[PDB]
Amino acid sequence: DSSRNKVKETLRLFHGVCRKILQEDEAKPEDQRRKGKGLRIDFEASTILKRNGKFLNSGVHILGEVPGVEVGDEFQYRMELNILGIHKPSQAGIDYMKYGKAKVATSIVASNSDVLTYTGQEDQKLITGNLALATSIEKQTPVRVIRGKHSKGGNYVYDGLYLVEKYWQQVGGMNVFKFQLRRIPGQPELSWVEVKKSKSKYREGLCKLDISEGKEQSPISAVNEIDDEKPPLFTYTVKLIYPDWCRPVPPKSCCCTTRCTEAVCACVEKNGGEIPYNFDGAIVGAKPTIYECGPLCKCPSSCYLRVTQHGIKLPLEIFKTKSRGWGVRCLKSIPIGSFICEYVGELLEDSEAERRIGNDEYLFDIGNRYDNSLAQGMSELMESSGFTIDAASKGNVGRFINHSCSPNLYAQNVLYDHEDSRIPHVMFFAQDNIPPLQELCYDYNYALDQQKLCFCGAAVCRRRLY
Ligand SMILES: C[S@@+](CC[C@H](N)C(=O)[O-])C[C@H]1O[C@@H](n2cnc3c(N)ncnc32)[C@H](O)[C@@H]1O
Ligand SMILES: [Zn+2]
Ligand SMILES: [Zn+2]
Ligand SMILES: [Zn+2]
Ligand SMILES: [Zn+2]
Repeated sequence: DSSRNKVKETLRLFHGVCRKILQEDEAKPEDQRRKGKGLRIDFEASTILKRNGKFLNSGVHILGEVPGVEVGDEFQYRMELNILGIHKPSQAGIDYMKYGKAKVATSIVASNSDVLTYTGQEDQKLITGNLALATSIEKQTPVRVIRGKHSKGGNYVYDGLYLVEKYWQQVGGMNVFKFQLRRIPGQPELSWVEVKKSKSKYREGLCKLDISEGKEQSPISAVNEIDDEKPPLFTYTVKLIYPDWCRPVPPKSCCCTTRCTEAVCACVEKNGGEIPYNFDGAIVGAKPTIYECGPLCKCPSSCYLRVTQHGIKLPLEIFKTKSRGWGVRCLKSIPIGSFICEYVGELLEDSEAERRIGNDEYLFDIGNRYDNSLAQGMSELMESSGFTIDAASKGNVGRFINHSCSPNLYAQNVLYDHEDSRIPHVMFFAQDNIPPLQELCYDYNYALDQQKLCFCGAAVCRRRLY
């Protein structure tokens, strides 16, 4: 609830600190850098959050559901599990707590879909963690299972609550304990099961293979498992449509022959003397404006300042919701800070967009969307436009992204093929590690009374869309 938002914002803060530390290391000459030394940005970020009182459920073990943590949630670092109190050991696979005179397991990190076999702990002994997991069988107390998928992206997934049914002992060439767990009925489906079904021959609800019809480099399918509706009529466009008096003037370019770096390069200077992306392509954090290198920059395509201009990289699809029409999701998980897509449509003066008929549901009002909340919290740890994008008649997949009061995306202004700040590119970025098939949403930011109810379903919902 408030708990859900607290959890998400705590993880967001953590990754913000990680990527700021990394940004500061990447700003150094490639021998003053510590990443080789075995810099540990997750460890350092964890220490910073700890000293500033940001850990949740600290000093206590929890049996069963953890408030604000949901089945399917993903984590990049094991340390995130400790920050949230999901799983306390930094390395050990089994976490446990006192229970009556005994100890029972609270959580395991694990490397017929409701059934799981888990390997324990040079013979293994029935002590500590192994003994606790064994005791879970007798008490029939719940165990949280965190599944390791195997580096940016979700590496761990919360798969929910399980019961331990039995254990046995076998040669691993020394002796090991093995445990069989079974998922408690009534929980949301495992995300790996949902993904498996989405990859099927006969996948239910498939309406259209490609709503772009060949224009996108990768097809964007449409799925409807709710009703018989097919996707709405519109002309798919991967290119912005400019008025003629707004066609791009050649921007200032940089003379760098190698990839651009900083804390010489004009484009680094545009960004305030720093690189707004990490070297792995993820955005460090939202800013009012990001300047990418342009067509005449001497730098290679691999330039750290060339990200959103390369277009969609993720496998997107549109799908039917029960109460908000069509929305957008991704067939795989999305690492925090990843570029999603642009909001593409016709660029119009606000007055022109307003005058036109039938387009009100597909307008992106440019400007005043930078949220500096995170920048502020992080500092504690250590402009307007007269233009609108009309995607009603002509637009890309961006027109289908719904609103949420607790969104997993945000809009980011980007300039690269021109310097006209009145009409920046509107680029969406992830602000969570997003589970596969989770609906993608951002804050529409409509002012109330300039009525329509908000159906985003968040616990902190502001109740009205406008
Ligand atoms: C840009 S369209 C998004 C795609 C749209 N759902 C469709 O089927 O084409 C914006 C419209 O989606 C609906 N919508 C988006 N988010 C909503 C929300 N949180 N609550 C209620 N309706 C929403 C509203 O009808 C809104 O006018
Ligand atoms: Zn440069
Ligand atoms: Zn440049
Ligand atoms: Zn460059
Ligand atoms: Zn809402």
